Amino acid sequence: LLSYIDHEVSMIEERLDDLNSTMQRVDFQPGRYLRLVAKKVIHESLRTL
Amino acid sequence: RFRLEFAVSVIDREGNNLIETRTGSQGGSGGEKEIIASYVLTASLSYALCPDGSSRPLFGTIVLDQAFSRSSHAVAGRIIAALREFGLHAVFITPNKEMRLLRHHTRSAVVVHRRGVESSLVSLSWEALDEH
Amino acid sequence: SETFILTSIELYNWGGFQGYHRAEIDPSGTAVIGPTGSGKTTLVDALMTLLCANPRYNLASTGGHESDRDLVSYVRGVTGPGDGGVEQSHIARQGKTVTAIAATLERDGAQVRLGAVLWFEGTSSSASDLKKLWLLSESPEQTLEHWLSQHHAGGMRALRQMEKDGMGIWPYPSKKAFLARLRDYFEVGENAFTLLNRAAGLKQLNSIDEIFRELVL
Amino acid sequence: AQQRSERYVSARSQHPAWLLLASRRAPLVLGCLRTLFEEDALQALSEMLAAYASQATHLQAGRELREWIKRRLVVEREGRIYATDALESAIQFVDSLDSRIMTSTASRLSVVQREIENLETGLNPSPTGRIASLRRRIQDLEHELARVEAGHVDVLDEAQAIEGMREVYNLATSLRADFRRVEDSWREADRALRHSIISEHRGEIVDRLLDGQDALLNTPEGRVFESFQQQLRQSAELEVMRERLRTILRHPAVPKALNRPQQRELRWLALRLVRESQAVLQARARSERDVRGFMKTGLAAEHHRVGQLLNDFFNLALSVDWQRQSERRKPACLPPVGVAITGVPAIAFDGLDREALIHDTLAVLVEQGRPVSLGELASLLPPAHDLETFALWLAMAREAGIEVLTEERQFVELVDEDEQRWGFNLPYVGLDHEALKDIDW
Amino acid sequence: AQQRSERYVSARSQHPAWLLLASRRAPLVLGCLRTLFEEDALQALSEMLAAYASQATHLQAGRELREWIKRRLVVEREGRIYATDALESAIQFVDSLDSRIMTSTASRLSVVQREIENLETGLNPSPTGRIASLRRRIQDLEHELARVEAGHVDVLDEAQAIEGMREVYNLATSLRADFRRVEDSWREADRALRHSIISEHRGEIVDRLLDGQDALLNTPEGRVFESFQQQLRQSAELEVMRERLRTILRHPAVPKALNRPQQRELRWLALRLVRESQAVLQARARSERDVRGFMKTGLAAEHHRVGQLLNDFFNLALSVDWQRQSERRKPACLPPVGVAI
Amino acid sequence: RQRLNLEQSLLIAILRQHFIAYEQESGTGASQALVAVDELIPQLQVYLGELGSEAKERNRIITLLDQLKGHGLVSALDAHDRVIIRPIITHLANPENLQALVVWLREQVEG
Ligand SMILES: Nc1ncnc2c1ncn2[C@@H]1O[C@H](COP(=O)(O)OP(=O)(O)OP(O)(O)=S)[C@@H](O)[C@H]1O
Ligand SMILES: [Mg+2]
Repeated sequence: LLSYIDHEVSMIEERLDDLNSTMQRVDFQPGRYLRLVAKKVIHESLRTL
Repeated sequence: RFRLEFAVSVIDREGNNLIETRTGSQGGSGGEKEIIASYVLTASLSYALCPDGSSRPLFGTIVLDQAFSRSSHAVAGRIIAALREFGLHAVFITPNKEMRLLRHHTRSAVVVHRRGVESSLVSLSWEALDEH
Repeated sequence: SETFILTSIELYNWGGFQGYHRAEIDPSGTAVIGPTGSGKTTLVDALMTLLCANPRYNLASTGGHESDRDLVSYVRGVTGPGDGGVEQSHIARQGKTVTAIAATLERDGAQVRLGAVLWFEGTSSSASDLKKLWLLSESPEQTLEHWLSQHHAGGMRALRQMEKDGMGIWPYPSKKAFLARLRDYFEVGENAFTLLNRAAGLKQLNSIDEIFRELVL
Repeated sequence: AQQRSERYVSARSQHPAWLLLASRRAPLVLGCLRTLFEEDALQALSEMLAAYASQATHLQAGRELREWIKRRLVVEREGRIYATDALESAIQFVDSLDSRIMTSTASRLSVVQREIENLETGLNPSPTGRIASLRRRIQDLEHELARVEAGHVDVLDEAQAIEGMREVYNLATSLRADFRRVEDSWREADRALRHSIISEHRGEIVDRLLDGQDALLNTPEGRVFESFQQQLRQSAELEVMRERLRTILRHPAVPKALNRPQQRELRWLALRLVRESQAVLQARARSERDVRGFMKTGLAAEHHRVGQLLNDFFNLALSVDWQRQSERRKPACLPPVGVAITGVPAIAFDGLDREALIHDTLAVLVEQGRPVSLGELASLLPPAHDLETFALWLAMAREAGIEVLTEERQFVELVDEDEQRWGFNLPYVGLDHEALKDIDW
Repeated sequence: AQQRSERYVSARSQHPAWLLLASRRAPLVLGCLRTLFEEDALQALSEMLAAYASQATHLQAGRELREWIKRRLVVEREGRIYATDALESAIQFVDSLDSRIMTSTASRLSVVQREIENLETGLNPSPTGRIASLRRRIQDLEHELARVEAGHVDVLDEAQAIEGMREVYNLATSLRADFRRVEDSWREADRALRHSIISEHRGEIVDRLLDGQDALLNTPEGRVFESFQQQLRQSAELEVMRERLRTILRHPAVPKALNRPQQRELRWLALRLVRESQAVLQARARSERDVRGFMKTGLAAEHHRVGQLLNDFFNLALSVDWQRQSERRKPACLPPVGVAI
Repeated sequence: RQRLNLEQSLLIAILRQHFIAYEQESGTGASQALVAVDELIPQLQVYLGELGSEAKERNRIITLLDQLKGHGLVSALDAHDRVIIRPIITHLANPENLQALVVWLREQVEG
């Protein structure tokens, strides 16, 4: 439960960084561009377990 | 993958400033939804190909249906500019609504026709068509 | 360079089109035009059928909310909701028939051809009665007319026998192995083609989280 | 010692990279060339040279490009410009003046000692010393294992980790320096082969070479590259190397040692190297195919004879007086070739264009240089379509911030193609060039 | 993008080595400098410039030498001239245009992979992984030893041997890269310290620094060199490495891999390295001693006041008419010093 | 068509040399022989001479290029000051005609 989930989350974060790295080249409305961000949330039955 | 939350943000070119944060495409006008959806989808597709594990794409092509059904001219220009900047190849499918921009940014055209219940397909460059 | 691109598209006895037809597409980006209800979406649907694992026919019409057609209707070639009578005149072809499609990707010093052959045997409409076969060729001498000649000169075994003596050919009876082989050959992610099919006509975005948690990752 | 001076003089006289260093406009040229490699090149060069007057444009850029091509700084195959080794060497020298990763480190000494030991062991053919060395290494490994099992796990220091990372990056990134050299060697070998073929023309040699299926263009660099790529084709160690690198990258000391671009380069070493290695085989195949196609033409003797005749004619051409118009207009003897006929036997597209209208309106505004209302602008420039134009003018007026009055009406009468009459009850506007001179459209 | 253009323009404007390369007489001067570092220098420069008119020698040679001294490509301390990093960089660039050792070889790939493994193992704090890797390496060595005892001794081929020898020489010669950089950093640190002291002249700082026995003039390059030489002082590995080098030196492939100068360079690596390493510490000690002597001189305030007065005098001197003889001969107000009877 | 004089003959010979240079380093594929005017200017100045202004020489070269285009040997100039050499010159400057013209010019010079 600890190792597998945490490793998967870390890999997902690294991959997301890699994805948002290349977004900056393409130009949105002049003087603007887009960036994707993620936040971590823990809830539900996990605590109970 | 269900232990995260995602959001998009618009950041000005010079400097680094949050200008607008979004979790979707709600409350927008007609053209805004189309441009946002096309931009995010094409960026995700470009990543999803070979450059996912780096290197250049091996299968580069993308099909758009009913292109520019609700936007104006400038929005279409931005769309084409971004699509070419991403480095792919596009095929367009439109009714006779707009053809100037297509003539400006394409090289070959296909004309379909129906007469009864059959169909006829013709292909031609623009130079030959101009002489008629 | 080293990037494959679509170059031409075939069609034979499919949907509205009848007989033999083909179209050429320049690799610099091409346009398709025609009056309303002339067959534009049919060509793209036929192309899309060959790649994704679950087609969404005529998606762009509704903006991304509903699907409206199915494979059998295209194969037999219905041309309307119909009138209702003794003879279903709103159906182009009845009884035993054959349909075959093919697509061609080209790259510098390379050429790859795909395609499929389907047929019925008797007057029926069950989904199980659809005899199907998918192909993947490498040599240039493989052509659609050759496949049709082989089919008319024999049967399923006659078609399968091409791999035994020919080269650069791999028939697949099940689509799953075909897709696995294609993905291994092209070195692409597991959800690329379904993502392309979804992006073909989607014009909204309810929440990016669904897109990322179902397609991208 | 003087031989060195002579060689330096020759190098200053000959080597194109040094000549580019001696060039007056070296900074702009180097910046442009480095940016490009990441017809249209002339456009980019002219655009860059534009805002650098300080200290023709198109003509000078073309002349410089052609001079460098003659100097073989870059090559031109069919319609494209390709780089050589000298460009990369000069670029490296130029950008190395900022920051260089030091090599005189203890870690480098350790690696050198290990490699020296490996070489000395490998070159030995004795079957006894190898066994003794293996036994000694196993004994040392067992000692280390016993010490570790005693609880002596050694973790390196922060500075040590930084130095190790820097040295690893420096040694790893140096694998891509020799790529252009092989292509240059192949091209020069091909040119020498073509010169030898044309000089020889003997058909027996051409027939023998065409019959022979053995690979042409044989240089030691080709063999070295082939061996390198053949050992590179084994992915078993490549996967382990990639996994080890990705494991290393997740360490707190990484931001203190390498910047973003270096980390990005290190993350994708394996696939990038494989693709780069593959990229040269196609070039070799195309070169061989073109050589074989040229050989099959069988026109080398024709070209040799025609060149000899042209040389003879140009030798004769130095004994005539070109300062006389009468001699220059004296007819020669050449049969008419490709004689054509004697002329005669003696018996809902288009729609609207925006850019042109915008440009013409801008030209009218700048040439008049005074405020103009809609009526005069319509009179001077009658429209094809009455609508789609009033809206454009009103939109420009509103966007520019120029005020528009709606309390007064101006009547403009227009006649379409099919005669008839229309009356437009437009409001009043005033248009000037200065306000709207700095807004894109 | 354009930032790199500006940086390269500035580099053309600033870097002394680029200025020397862009000079008209670069080849002969570079050859003379290479010969020298292998009054007297100016005389030799005039000698070389003499029989190369082609295309007053003493008049122009001194001017070029002094300009390059101002350009700082050569450092003049008291009466002697010494080379710096830029000159050596230019020399290396010039001599590299003829022959460059190939770097895209399989041996370098193997070395890269093995060093990656070594560093990754060394940076892992977990004990279980260390134990597992140790056992796996022992097992692999045992398997290789069993194969060798089975009679499978392998010897590198002549081409492979030459490749390895050339790679070894390339790696070994890299040890002498950044010796002068530390010296230049120490010189610039000395200049910065002197300017800071003069700009300050507060006697408290000088007294505290003199009282403090902490060694000043500390640079990161100094720390790296100190660690490198501390590891270098272990002669046990040096002797073994030298013995291996001598053993390798006698092989049939030596003439076909390297020339005589390369063999000479590989012959005396350890002694020359020790000599050059020892040479740096003496220079650093001299620099520290001179810094302390200048601090103990205690004339910074006087020099600062004299500089301010000279600045004021030169500012005022721009408002007079120097074109008139009478004003140039008007007596000034200066008492005589050291009058002779 | 009209006959050919010596100035046009020398220009044709130079264009033939250019075509030879293009053809030597050529392989499979569709390509064209394009030469800029500025490259051709000094070589013809070597024989004819040099005029006071570059405008005079440029006008003379343009006139000669138009005269040769009238014979179908080249085409009109493009936007980048270049001309295209048609392959027909290969049959115009075949070795037999080259030898005949060389002999005729040698006889012209000798007496
Ligand atoms: N499943 C079906 N059932 C009945 N008719 C069908 C079916 N599929 C296609 N058709 C017929 O095929 C035509 C529609 O196909 P298309 O011409 O491609 O539509 P379309 O090209 O999207 O029209 P536009 O130009 O986009 S509005 C009509 O004549 C339909 O009657
Ligand atoms: Mg639809």
